[PDB]
Amino acid sequence: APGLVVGLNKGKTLTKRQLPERPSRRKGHLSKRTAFVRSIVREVAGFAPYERRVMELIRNSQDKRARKLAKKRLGTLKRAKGKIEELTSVIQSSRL
Amino acid sequence: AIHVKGQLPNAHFHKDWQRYVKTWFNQPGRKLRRRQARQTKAAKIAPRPVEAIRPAVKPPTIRYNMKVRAGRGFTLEELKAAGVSRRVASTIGIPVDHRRRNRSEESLQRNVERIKVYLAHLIVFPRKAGQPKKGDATDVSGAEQTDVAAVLPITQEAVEEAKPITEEAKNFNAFSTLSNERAYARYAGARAAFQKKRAEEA
Amino acid sequence: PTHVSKTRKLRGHVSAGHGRIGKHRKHPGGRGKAGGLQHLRSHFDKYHPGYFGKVGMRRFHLMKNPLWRPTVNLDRLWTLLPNEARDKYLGKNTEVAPVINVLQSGYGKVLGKGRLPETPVIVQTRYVSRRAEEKIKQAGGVVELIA
RNA sequence: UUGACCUCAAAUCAGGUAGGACUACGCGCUGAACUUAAGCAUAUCAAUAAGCGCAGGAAAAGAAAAUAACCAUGAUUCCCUCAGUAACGGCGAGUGAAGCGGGAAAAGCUCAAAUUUGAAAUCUGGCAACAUUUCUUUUGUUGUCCGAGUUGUAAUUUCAAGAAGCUGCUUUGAGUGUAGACGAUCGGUCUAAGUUCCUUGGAACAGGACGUCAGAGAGGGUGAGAACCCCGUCUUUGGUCGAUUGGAUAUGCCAUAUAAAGCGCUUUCGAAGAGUCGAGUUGUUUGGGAAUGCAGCUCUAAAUGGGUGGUAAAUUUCAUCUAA
RNA sequence: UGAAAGUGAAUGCAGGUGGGAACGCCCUGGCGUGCACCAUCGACCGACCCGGAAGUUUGUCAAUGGAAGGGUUUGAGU
RNA sequence: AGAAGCUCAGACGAGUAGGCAGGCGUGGAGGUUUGUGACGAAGCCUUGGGCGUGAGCCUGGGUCGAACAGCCUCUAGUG
Repeated sequence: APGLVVGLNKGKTLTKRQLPERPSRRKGHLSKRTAFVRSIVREVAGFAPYERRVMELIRNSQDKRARKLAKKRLGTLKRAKGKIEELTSVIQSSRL
Repeated sequence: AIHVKGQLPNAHFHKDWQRYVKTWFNQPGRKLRRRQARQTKAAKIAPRPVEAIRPAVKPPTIRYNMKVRAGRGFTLEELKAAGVSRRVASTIGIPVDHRRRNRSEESLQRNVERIKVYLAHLIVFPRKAGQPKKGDATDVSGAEQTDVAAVLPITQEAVEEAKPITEEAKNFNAFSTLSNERAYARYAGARAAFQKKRAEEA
Repeated sequence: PTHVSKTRKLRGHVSAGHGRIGKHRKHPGGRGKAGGLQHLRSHFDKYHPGYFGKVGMRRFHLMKNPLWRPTVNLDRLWTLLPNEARDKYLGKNTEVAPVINVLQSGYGKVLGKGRLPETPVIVQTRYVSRRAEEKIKQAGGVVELIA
């Protein structure tokens, strides 16, 4: 396959280089100050009404219903699942 | 209402196209204007060449990856290898392409020797006359306006001439290998699923 | 020009060669390809079959470059070489076999139509036909895949 | 009670700015119908005309929330090509792009998010001094008061990084004349040779003899076809003399590197834009077809998160890029 | 050539046959010879309908792959 | 024997719509003609002459006063 147009590792083999990491790709990495500030703001502000509703559903253990409500509120199931795991972490930490 | 031989008409002329007809009667005039502007730039910019050096890059498709063309600028990795800082490269006429990268050592070397040839043949005037600093030339009497293409052209890879036939090339079914690799790539996804389903089943 | 045309020979003739019984009217049969199933069906069926309806599946965002694959036959492989290389290698027994990179000639596949001389030859290509390879190996040469 | 501050007012207060015209070409908004489909309602005409708003000498666009799937390319614009193609269409009439590739031209960058904190280091204005000028018409400098500003003005940073550190080489003015040279520049000027004879005629600029000039035999004017009568034409990308400008050069003076900067290694750290993204929906648009863009409404994120990879969904990888 | 995935044009002197331009030989014909064009019989390439030999690795028992060979089907082919 | 020429013979000849061919005329462009013209160009008038089947063309006389034409090609706002 290497050097055969078709296959899995198709294409010309010309050594290899390790590209330097671009600073733009670091975006999305959670910073120390950003984590500190967001914790302060969460304490100051609280949760949105739909976040509260989801947390109650997670407490009462309707995981599917909480997932479907979060998808309804946020729009995509991926963002819903991220919010569920975010809110269940809040629940676990508060029980701690 | 269409009764003659030939293909069915396809003239996209149902708008107000005469309003937007573009004529080329100014083609000789524009050509002379571009010539005069080019000569005005040549005289105004001093000894410095009218065209900056460009890297040698490969076009990004199977239709064109066998050729070498001119790129936009030299990557930061290439400039570091050639020993030129990005701050001075723009000042001495070396373009900088922060977006490009060297995924292969071959592309890296290709442009590094291009910068090395440019640096060897470059006469840099001292900023203050008579006080040559680092990189500044000692004599600038022979400075001239030359063509970067003549000093350093874009070179195309040339296929090697006749080479001997070896036995591992003799025992190589090219068509069967092409068919096998295509089929291997086609069904690699199904194989990964089957190996998975086998694991949980086991 | 204009002086060797008609309307210089119909000057004087009434109706200008379009007849009296029917005349030259603006669009007596409709504009453009109007019809094809109603009153132009006779011309459309007998001279342009297959014009109406869909056949096949659509491809969205088709790009020609990944499909680029011009083909060359065996009977042109030696003409792809310079004249000096043909003189040096065609018909002469040498330890070193001439090589043709058809990709640099502008070809993505080597097809098998035609005959190939008996001298060994190295063919560098991306794709090749089954019997195109059979004739190249028959001629004593080899095919090397390029990518 | 006086005060401080906030908010909101007034003045023919001090100093400014806006409109209108123009609109060939620029950016938007708004927006048809005739027409075509041999009828006609989707469509087409057309994202056009009319209407409305706002610019410039160009405008707009622009340094990738871009392509691609390559051995990878690399801001934008325009040309050729892609291509009458992929695609959209009562799949009818019709409509219809983009990546690549070749060329023209090329140029890169600036903030927000950082404690200067051993020092608001920042700036408008009043006043007074000087200086400067396409210019008594222009444009600044320095000092000193009043204010603005900590609800954040400078310095430093922009992801291509950077920031703090770690030695160590390297680099350095936002200056002012004056002199002459070398270029450019509107403009005042300068410019070769028959008007000799004969004939015709009202007129010779015609015809014929004899010449002349030509780097000037372009073109006009002059009482009829004039290189030599006149203006011009050629020389001229030039002599000329009168002001302008340009980049160098000679030095003169002022300049606190007590600074600043590039580069190199960090066991490190690295702040990155929200009623915005995204989703649904309704319009309107597109070649975009299971929504291409835009807009309205509803819901509303996130932190290796968010975009995008042109068939919708869940899931898992991979590239790429880094919006608001 | 097919909607695509894809595959992709010499059994032969690049075949036979019929008529054929021009030429040659013989005594008007005959004999060769046959360009160009049609009629026709094949061969080859792609689809279509069978047939699954190797071979590739992954499931070897298989997965994948497609050879020979057959249809008298088809193409805007050689 | 402007071989694109010359020469011989035979048959034949209606025509709307329509097709084709060869010609005549007009404005402008290139070439050409030692081309015509104030001793009268162009235009115009004509019970003058001449040529061609024809489209047309030439010419005498009259008027007139500043330009115009033949041939080979190019072209079109060409009858």
